[PDB]
Amino acid sequence: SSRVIVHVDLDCFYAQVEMISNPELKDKPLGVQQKYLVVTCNYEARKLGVKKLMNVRDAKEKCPQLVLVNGEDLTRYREMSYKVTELLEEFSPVVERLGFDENFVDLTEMVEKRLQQLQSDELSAVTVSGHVYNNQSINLLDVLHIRLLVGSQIAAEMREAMYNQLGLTGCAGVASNKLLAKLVSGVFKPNQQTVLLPESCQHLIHSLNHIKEIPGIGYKTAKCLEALGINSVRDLQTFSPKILEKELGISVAQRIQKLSFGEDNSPVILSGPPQSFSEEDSFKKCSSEVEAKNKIEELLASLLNRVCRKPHTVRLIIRRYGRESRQCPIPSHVIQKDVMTPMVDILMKLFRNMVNVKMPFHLTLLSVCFCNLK
DNA sequence: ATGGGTCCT
DNA sequence: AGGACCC
Ligand SMILES: Nc1nc2c(ncn2[C@H]2C[C@H](O)[C@@H](COP(=O)(O)OP(=O)(O)OP(=O)(O)O)O2)c(=O)[nH]1
Ligand SMILES: [Mg+2]
Ligand SMILES: [Mg+2]
Repeated sequence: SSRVIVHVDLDCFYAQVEMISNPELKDKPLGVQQKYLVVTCNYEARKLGVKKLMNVRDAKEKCPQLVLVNGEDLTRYREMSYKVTELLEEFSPVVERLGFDENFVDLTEMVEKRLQQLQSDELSAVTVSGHVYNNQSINLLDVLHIRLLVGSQIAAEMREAMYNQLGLTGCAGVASNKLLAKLVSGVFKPNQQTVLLPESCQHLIHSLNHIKEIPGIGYKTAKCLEALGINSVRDLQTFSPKILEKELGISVAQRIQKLSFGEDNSPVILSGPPQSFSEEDSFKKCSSEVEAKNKIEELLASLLNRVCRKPHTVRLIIRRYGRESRQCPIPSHVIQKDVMTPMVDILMKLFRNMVNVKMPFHLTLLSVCFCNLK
Protein backbone atom coordinates (compact mmCIF):
# COMPACT_ATOMS: atom_id res chain seq x y z
CA SER A 1 0.00 0.00 0.00
CA SER A 2 1.21 3.50 -0.91
CA ARG A 3 2.41 5.83 1.79
CA VAL A 4 2.65 9.59 2.18
CA ILE A 5 5.78 10.50 4.15
CA VAL A 6 7.04 13.93 5.15
CA HIS A 7 10.68 14.81 6.00
CA VAL A 8 11.14 18.03 8.00
CA ASP A 9 14.59 19.57 7.99
CA LEU A 10 15.26 22.75 10.07
CA ASP A 11 17.24 25.59 8.45
CA CYS A 12 20.85 26.00 9.86
CA PHE A 13 19.58 24.64 13.14
CA TYR A 14 22.22 25.70 15.78
CA ALA A 15 22.52 29.15 14.16
CA GLN A 16 18.71 29.54 14.36
CA VAL A 17 18.74 28.70 18.04
CA GLU A 18 21.56 31.26 18.69
CA MET A 19 19.82 33.91 16.56
CA ILE A 20 16.64 33.44 18.54
CA SER A 21 18.71 33.73 21.77
CA ASN A 22 20.54 36.86 20.59
CA PRO A 23 18.75 38.93 17.89
CA GLU A 24 21.78 41.29 17.74
CA LEU A 25 23.11 38.50 15.48
CA LYS A 26 19.96 38.14 13.32
CA ASP A 27 21.13 40.54 10.58
CA LYS A 28 24.83 39.58 10.80
CA PRO A 29 26.89 36.70 9.37
CA LEU A 30 26.92 34.11 12.16
CA GLY A 31 28.84 30.89 12.69
CA VAL A 32 28.51 28.38 15.49
CA GLN A 33 31.95 27.21 16.62
CA GLN A 34 33.03 23.90 18.14
CA LYS A 35 36.75 23.88 18.90
CA TYR A 36 38.39 24.99 15.61
CA LEU A 37 35.37 24.24 13.41
CA VAL A 38 32.48 26.32 12.17
CA VAL A 39 29.94 23.51 12.38
CA THR A 40 27.13 25.59 10.85
CA CYS A 41 26.33 29.17 9.86
CA ASN A 42 23.29 31.22 8.91
CA TYR A 43 22.42 31.74 5.20
CA GLU A 44 23.96 35.24 5.55
CA ALA A 45 27.41 33.67 6.13
CA ARG A 46 26.71 31.08 3.41
CA LYS A 47 26.36 33.99 0.92
CA LEU A 48 29.91 35.03 1.87
CA GLY A 49 31.48 31.63 1.10
CA VAL A 50 31.38 30.20 4.66
CA LYS A 51 30.57 26.47 4.51
CA LYS A 52 29.41 23.88 7.07
CA LEU A 53 32.30 22.17 8.93
CA MET A 54 34.74 24.84 7.70
CA ASN A 55 38.00 25.53 9.52
CA VAL A 56 37.59 28.69 11.62
CA ARG A 57 40.76 29.99 9.84
CA ASP A 58 39.38 29.49 6.31
CA ALA A 59 35.94 30.80 7.35
CA LYS A 60 37.32 34.12 8.59
CA GLU A 61 39.71 34.50 5.63
CA LYS A 62 36.58 34.12 3.48
CA CYS A 63 34.41 36.31 5.75
CA PRO A 64 36.57 38.67 8.01
CA GLN A 65 33.23 40.06 9.27
CA LEU A 66 32.16 36.64 10.68
CA VAL A 67 30.56 36.56 14.16
CA LEU A 68 31.35 33.34 16.11
CA VAL A 69 29.34 31.83 18.99
CA ASN A 70 30.42 28.75 20.93
CA GLY A 71 28.20 25.73 20.24
CA GLU A 72 30.13 23.06 22.14
CA ASP A 73 27.44 22.75 24.85
CA LEU A 74 24.51 21.08 23.05
CA THR A 75 22.02 21.68 25.93
CA ARG A 76 19.87 24.36 24.25
CA TYR A 77 19.93 22.73 20.78
CA ARG A 78 18.86 19.35 22.23
CA GLU A 79 16.04 21.06 24.19
CA MET A 80 14.68 22.82 21.09
CA SER A 81 15.11 19.59 19.10
CA TYR A 82 12.69 17.75 21.36
CA LYS A 83 10.24 20.69 21.29
CA VAL A 84 10.07 20.25 17.49
CA THR A 85 9.62 16.45 17.72
CA GLU A 86 6.85 16.88 20.35
CA LEU A 87 5.04 19.44 18.18
CA LEU A 88 5.14 17.04 15.19
CA GLU A 89 3.91 14.13 17.38
CA GLU A 90 0.69 16.14 17.90
CA PHE A 91 -0.06 15.86 14.17
CA SER A 92 0.66 12.15 14.08
CA PRO A 93 2.28 10.15 16.88
CA VAL A 94 4.76 8.10 14.80
CA VAL A 95 7.68 10.52 14.41
CA GLU A 96 11.21 9.35 13.67
CA ARG A 97 14.11 11.63 14.59
CA LEU A 98 17.23 11.74 12.40
CA GLY A 99 19.85 13.73 14.46
CA PHE A 100 18.76 16.93 16.20
CA ASP A 101 17.18 18.70 13.30
CA GLU A 102 15.37 16.22 11.07
CA ASN A 103 12.11 14.29 11.56
CA PHE A 104 10.07 11.87 9.44
CA VAL A 105 6.27 11.57 9.87
CA ASP A 106 4.08 8.97 8.22
CA LEU A 107 1.04 11.00 7.08
CA THR A 108 -0.83 8.10 5.38
CA GLU A 109 -3.66 7.77 7.95
CA MET A 110 -4.04 11.57 8.37
CA VAL A 111 -4.28 11.95 4.58
CA GLU A 112 -6.90 9.17 4.27
CA LYS A 113 -8.89 10.72 7.15
CA ARG A 114 -8.91 14.17 5.47
CA LEU A 115 -9.86 12.65 2.08
CA GLN A 116 -12.70 10.63 3.64
CA GLN A 117 -14.08 13.94 4.99
CA LEU A 118 -14.15 15.66 1.57
CA GLN A 119 -17.43 15.69 -0.37
CA SER A 120 -16.95 14.52 -3.99
CA ASP A 121 -17.57 18.17 -5.04
CA GLU A 122 -14.39 19.45 -3.38
CA LEU A 123 -11.90 16.89 -4.73
CA SER A 124 -10.78 19.38 -7.35
CA ALA A 125 -10.60 22.03 -5.31
CA VAL A 126 -7.48 20.20 -4.00
CA THR A 127 -4.33 22.34 -4.37
CA VAL A 128 -0.61 21.94 -3.71
CA SER A 129 1.13 23.86 -0.97
CA GLY A 130 4.69 24.79 -2.02
CA HIS A 131 6.81 23.48 -4.91
CA VAL A 132 6.06 20.45 -7.14
CA TYR A 133 9.37 18.70 -7.93
CA ASN A 134 10.44 19.20 -11.59
CA ASN A 135 7.44 21.52 -12.17
CA GLN A 136 5.40 18.36 -12.92
CA SER A 137 1.77 18.71 -14.09
CA ILE A 138 -0.75 17.66 -11.43
CA ASN A 139 -3.48 15.16 -12.50
CA LEU A 140 -6.42 15.64 -10.04
CA LEU A 141 -7.97 12.34 -11.18
CA ASP A 142 -4.87 10.45 -10.14
CA VAL A 143 -5.53 9.39 -6.49
CA LEU A 144 -1.75 9.23 -5.80
CA HIS A 145 -1.41 12.86 -6.87
CA ILE A 146 -4.41 13.82 -4.67
CA ARG A 147 -2.92 12.07 -1.57
CA LEU A 148 0.53 13.69 -2.06
CA LEU A 149 -1.08 17.17 -2.36
CA VAL A 150 -3.03 16.66 0.90
CA GLY A 151 0.39 15.62 2.36
CA SER A 152 1.82 18.98 1.15
CA GLN A 153 -1.05 20.79 2.94
CA ILE A 154 -0.25 18.94 6.20
CA ALA A 155 3.45 19.72 5.74
CA ALA A 156 2.63 23.46 5.40
CA GLU A 157 0.50 23.32 8.63
CA MET A 158 3.46 21.68 10.40
CA ARG A 159 5.90 24.35 9.20
CA GLU A 160 3.46 27.11 10.25
CA ALA A 161 2.97 25.67 13.72
CA MET A 162 6.78 25.29 14.16
CA TYR A 163 7.11 28.96 13.22
CA ASN A 164 4.10 30.20 15.24
CA GLN A 165 4.85 28.14 18.40
CA LEU A 166 8.64 27.75 18.42
CA GLY A 167 9.93 30.61 16.18
CA LEU A 168 11.70 28.13 13.84
CA THR A 169 11.79 27.86 10.04
CA GLY A 170 12.57 24.76 8.09
CA CYS A 171 12.13 22.79 4.85
CA ALA A 172 9.78 19.88 4.14
CA GLY A 173 9.67 17.19 1.44
CA VAL A 174 6.62 15.03 0.77
CA ALA A 175 6.92 11.71 -1.14
CA SER A 176 6.00 8.00 -1.19
CA ASN A 177 8.85 6.82 1.09
CA LYS A 178 11.54 8.17 3.49
CA LEU A 179 14.42 8.14 1.06
CA LEU A 180 12.51 10.17 -1.51
CA ALA A 181 11.00 12.59 1.07
CA LYS A 182 14.51 13.30 2.44
CA LEU A 183 15.93 13.76 -1.08
CA VAL A 184 13.11 16.04 -2.22
CA SER A 185 12.96 18.21 1.00
CA GLY A 186 16.24 19.92 0.21
CA VAL A 187 15.38 20.87 -3.43
CA PHE A 188 14.21 24.38 -2.51
CA LYS A 189 15.95 25.90 0.59
CA PRO A 190 15.82 27.72 3.01
CA ASN A 191 12.30 27.66 4.52
CA GLN A 192 10.42 26.10 1.57
CA GLN A 193 8.79 22.77 0.76
CA THR A 194 8.55 20.42 -2.21
CA VAL A 195 6.35 17.46 -3.15
CA LEU A 196 7.49 14.56 -5.39
CA LEU A 197 4.88 13.11 -7.75
CA PRO A 198 5.66 9.52 -8.81
CA GLU A 199 6.45 10.20 -12.53
CA SER A 200 9.35 12.48 -11.49
CA CYS A 201 11.06 9.93 -9.19
CA GLN A 202 13.60 8.89 -11.81
CA HIS A 203 14.42 12.50 -12.46
CA LEU A 204 15.09 13.08 -8.71
CA ILE A 205 17.37 10.04 -8.31
CA HIS A 206 19.36 10.76 -11.50
CA SER A 207 19.76 14.43 -10.42
CA LEU A 208 22.33 13.15 -7.80
CA ASN A 209 25.97 13.47 -8.89
CA HIS A 210 27.75 11.37 -6.25
CA ILE A 211 26.71 7.94 -4.98
CA LYS A 212 27.44 9.07 -1.36
CA GLU A 213 24.55 11.54 -1.85
CA ILE A 214 22.14 8.70 -1.26
CA PRO A 215 21.23 8.49 2.50
CA GLY A 216 22.49 5.11 3.66
CA ILE A 217 25.56 5.06 1.46
CA GLY A 218 28.30 6.53 3.57
CA TYR A 219 32.04 7.11 3.53
CA LYS A 220 33.28 3.50 3.55
CA THR A 221 30.57 2.13 1.25
CA ALA A 222 31.17 4.88 -1.34
CA LYS A 223 34.94 4.07 -1.20
CA CYS A 224 34.10 0.40 -1.94
CA LEU A 225 31.80 1.30 -4.89
CA GLU A 226 34.40 3.64 -6.38
CA ALA A 227 37.00 0.85 -6.17
CA LEU A 228 34.53 -1.16 -8.33
CA GLY A 229 34.08 1.53 -11.06
CA ILE A 230 30.64 2.54 -9.73
CA ASN A 231 30.30 6.33 -9.79
CA SER A 232 26.79 7.42 -10.81
CA VAL A 233 23.39 6.36 -9.59
CA ARG A 234 22.87 4.53 -12.96
CA ASP A 235 26.22 2.68 -12.57
CA LEU A 236 24.90 1.27 -9.26
CA GLN A 237 21.42 0.47 -10.65
CA THR A 238 22.99 -1.52 -13.48
CA PHE A 239 25.95 -3.17 -11.68
CA SER A 240 25.90 -7.01 -11.22
CA PRO A 241 24.01 -7.93 -7.97
CA LYS A 242 26.04 -11.06 -7.63
CA ILE A 243 29.38 -9.19 -7.70
CA LEU A 244 28.00 -6.47 -5.42
CA GLU A 245 26.77 -9.11 -2.88
CA LYS A 246 30.22 -10.78 -2.93
CA GLU A 247 31.99 -7.47 -2.26
CA LEU A 248 29.65 -5.84 0.26
CA GLY A 249 27.74 -8.81 1.63
CA ILE A 250 24.11 -9.67 0.91
CA SER A 251 22.52 -7.13 3.33
CA VAL A 252 24.28 -3.96 2.23
CA ALA A 253 24.35 -4.88 -1.52
CA GLN A 254 20.60 -5.62 -1.66
CA ARG A 255 19.66 -2.54 0.41
CA ILE A 256 21.80 0.00 -1.53
CA GLN A 257 20.91 -1.30 -4.98
CA LYS A 258 17.20 -0.81 -4.07
CA LEU A 259 18.03 2.71 -2.84
CA SER A 260 19.68 3.42 -6.22
CA PHE A 261 16.26 2.85 -7.92
CA GLY A 262 14.51 5.16 -5.38
CA GLU A 263 12.94 2.10 -3.65
CA ASP A 264 12.80 2.11 0.14
CA ASN A 265 10.23 0.15 2.08
CA SER A 266 11.53 1.03 5.54
CA PRO A 267 8.86 2.13 8.04
CA VAL A 268 8.80 5.41 9.88
CA ILE A 269 9.72 4.28 13.47
CA LEU A 270 8.50 6.06 16.62
CA SER A 271 11.80 7.33 18.20
CA GLY A 272 10.23 8.15 21.60
CA PRO A 273 12.66 8.96 24.43
CA PRO A 274 16.41 8.53 23.66
CA GLN A 275 18.25 5.14 23.95
CA SER A 276 21.45 6.73 25.36
CA PHE A 277 22.87 10.03 26.48
CA SER A 278 26.52 10.99 26.32
CA GLU A 279 28.91 13.94 26.97
CA GLU A 280 32.15 14.32 24.99
CA ASP A 281 35.25 16.47 25.02
CA SER A 282 38.15 16.55 22.59
CA PHE A 283 41.63 18.00 23.20
CA LYS A 284 45.21 18.18 21.91
CA LYS A 285 46.63 15.97 24.68
CA CYS A 286 45.70 14.06 27.81
CA SER A 287 48.93 12.53 29.14
CA SER A 288 47.92 11.93 32.76
CA GLU A 289 45.57 9.81 34.93
CA VAL A 290 45.28 12.88 37.28
CA GLU A 291 44.10 14.98 34.29
CA ALA A 292 41.89 12.17 32.90
CA LYS A 293 40.04 11.77 36.22
CA ASN A 294 39.25 15.60 36.15
CA LYS A 295 38.07 15.38 32.54
CA ILE A 296 35.80 12.33 33.18
CA GLU A 297 34.37 13.96 36.30
CA GLU A 298 33.26 17.10 34.42
CA LEU A 299 31.53 14.87 31.82
CA LEU A 300 29.93 12.93 34.70
CA ALA A 301 28.60 16.07 36.39
CA SER A 302 26.90 17.16 33.11
CA LEU A 303 25.35 13.72 32.56
CA LEU A 304 24.10 13.40 36.13
CA ASN A 305 22.21 16.67 35.67
CA ARG A 306 20.69 15.28 32.42
CA VAL A 307 19.72 12.03 34.25
CA CYS A 308 17.53 13.84 36.77
CA ARG A 309 14.19 6.83 33.75
CA LYS A 310 17.52 5.42 34.95
CA PRO A 311 20.57 4.08 33.02
CA HIS A 312 21.67 0.52 33.78
CA THR A 313 24.92 0.67 31.79
CA VAL A 314 27.83 3.10 31.71
CA ARG A 315 30.59 3.24 29.11
CA LEU A 316 33.77 5.11 28.62
CA ILE A 317 35.13 6.00 25.20
CA ILE A 318 38.68 7.14 24.43
CA ARG A 319 40.56 8.16 21.29
CA ARG A 320 44.35 7.86 21.32
CA TYR A 321 47.00 9.50 19.04
CA GLY A 322 40.14 5.09 16.24
CA ARG A 323 37.70 4.88 19.17
CA GLU A 324 38.01 2.38 22.01
CA SER A 325 35.39 1.70 24.69
CA ARG A 326 34.76 -0.15 27.95
CA GLN A 327 31.34 -0.58 29.56
CA CYS A 328 29.82 -2.36 32.59
CA PRO A 329 26.51 -2.36 34.49
CA ILE A 330 25.69 0.37 37.07
CA PRO A 331 25.40 -1.17 40.59
CA SER A 332 21.83 -1.34 41.96
CA HIS A 333 22.58 0.86 45.02
CA VAL A 334 24.07 3.47 42.62
CA ILE A 335 20.83 3.40 40.57
CA GLN A 336 18.88 5.18 43.36
CA LYS A 337 18.87 8.97 43.08
CA ASP A 338 27.00 11.24 46.86
CA VAL A 339 26.82 9.24 43.70
CA MET A 340 29.96 10.93 42.29
CA THR A 341 32.81 8.96 44.18
CA PRO A 342 31.62 5.44 43.44
CA MET A 343 30.79 6.30 39.76
CA VAL A 344 34.29 7.97 39.16
CA ASP A 345 35.71 4.82 40.79
CA ILE A 346 33.76 2.63 38.31
CA LEU A 347 34.93 4.86 35.40
CA MET A 348 38.64 4.99 36.37
CA LYS A 349 38.63 1.18 36.60
CA LEU A 350 37.24 1.14 33.01
CA PHE A 351 39.88 3.75 32.11
CA ARG A 352 42.70 1.69 33.71
CA ASN A 353 41.52 -1.43 31.81
CA MET A 354 41.95 0.31 28.47
CA VAL A 355 44.88 2.61 29.23
CA ASN A 356 48.23 1.34 30.55
CA VAL A 357 48.97 4.12 33.04
CA LYS A 358 52.43 2.79 34.00
CA MET A 359 53.40 3.41 30.34
CA PRO A 360 53.17 6.79 28.52
CA PHE A 361 49.83 7.55 26.79
CA HIS A 362 48.27 10.25 24.59
CA LEU A 363 44.49 10.81 24.43
CA THR A 364 42.60 13.25 22.18
CA LEU A 365 39.02 12.38 23.26
CA LEU A 366 37.13 11.34 26.36
CA SER A 367 33.43 10.45 26.30
CA VAL A 368 31.12 9.03 28.96
CA CYS A 369 27.84 7.41 27.96
CA PHE A 370 24.82 6.30 29.94
CA CYS A 371 22.79 3.54 28.16
CA ASN A 372 20.41 0.65 28.83
CA LEU A 373 17.69 2.89 30.27
CA LYS A 374 14.83 1.22 32.13
C1' DA B 1 37.36 16.81 12.65
C1' DT B 2 33.19 18.41 16.12
C1' DG B 3 29.48 16.61 19.60
C1' DG B 4 26.33 14.09 19.42
C1' DG B 5 22.97 9.91 17.98
C1' DT B 6 20.91 5.04 15.73
C1' DC B 7 21.00 -0.11 14.69
C1' DC B 8 23.59 -4.44 13.39
C1' DT B 9 27.38 -8.03 13.80
C1' DA C 1 33.26 -3.82 21.59
C1' DG C 2 33.40 -2.66 17.23
C1' DG C 3 31.33 -1.46 12.66
C1' DA C 4 28.46 1.11 9.72
C1' DC C 5 25.30 4.75 9.06
C1' DC C 6 22.90 9.60 10.15
C1' DC C 7 22.89 14.74 11.56
N1 LIG D 1 29.66 18.46 15.22
C1 LIG D 1 28.88 18.19 14.17
N2 LIG D 1 27.61 18.73 14.12
C2 LIG D 1 26.82 18.47 13.05
C3 LIG D 1 27.27 17.65 12.00
N3 LIG D 1 26.30 17.54 11.08
C4 LIG D 1 25.25 18.28 11.53
N4 LIG D 1 25.55 18.87 12.76
C5 LIG D 1 24.70 19.76 13.60
C6 LIG D 1 24.99 21.27 13.42
C7 LIG D 1 23.83 21.84 12.58
O1 LIG D 1 23.01 22.93 13.02
C8 LIG D 1 22.98 20.62 12.37
C9 LIG D 1 23.42 20.16 10.99
O2 LIG D 1 22.36 19.41 10.48
P1 LIG D 1 22.01 19.70 8.95
O3 LIG D 1 22.93 18.80 8.13
O4 LIG D 1 20.49 19.59 8.73
O5 LIG D 1 22.57 21.18 8.74
P2 LIG D 1 21.92 22.59 9.10
O6 LIG D 1 20.58 22.51 9.82
O7 LIG D 1 23.00 23.28 9.97
O8 LIG D 1 21.95 23.33 7.64
P3 LIG D 1 20.77 23.22 6.53
O9 LIG D 1 20.03 24.53 6.50
O10 LIG D 1 19.79 22.07 6.80
O11 LIG D 1 21.45 22.93 5.21
O12 LIG D 1 23.33 19.59 13.28
C10 LIG D 1 28.56 17.10 12.04
O13 LIG D 1 28.96 16.36 11.12
N5 LIG D 1 29.35 17.38 13.14
MG1 LIG E 1 18.90 21.25 8.77
MG1 LIG F 1 20.56 20.02 11.54
